[PDB]
Amino acid sequence: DVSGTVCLSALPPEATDTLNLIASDGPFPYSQDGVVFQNRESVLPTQSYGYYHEYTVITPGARTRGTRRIICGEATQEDYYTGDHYATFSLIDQTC
Ligand SMILES: Nc1nc2c(ncn2[C@@H]2O[C@H](CO)[C@@H](OP(=O)(O)O)[C@H]2O)c(=O)[nH]1
Repeated sequence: DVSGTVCLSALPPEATDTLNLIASDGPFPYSQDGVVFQNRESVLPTQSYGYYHEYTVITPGARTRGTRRIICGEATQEDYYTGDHYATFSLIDQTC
């Protein structure tokens, strides 16, 4: 299940960067950006395979891709943020 809606302005600024890359269709800093997210644990709504895709949210100072990600769904404005490597998700509201 989804934890709630969070305004874009309330998330780290790198979340804004990723959504900009997603709109311009990259390019992305990681070759893994844009792969399918399987939703294997059923935290998000059930959808066909390939409905969700994962993009990194850069963690300042990390050597690794860290724990932040943006999950997009195929619907208009459906984008979820996770800060704990897919444990919890919040829907992103780009209007605030
Ligand atoms: N927990 C979890 N990870 C998933 C699922 N689908 C893809 N992934 C993860 O998404 C990433 C891209 O496939 C990988 O982790 P990563 O973000 O640590 O590399 C892989 O583990 C899923 O349904 N659940």
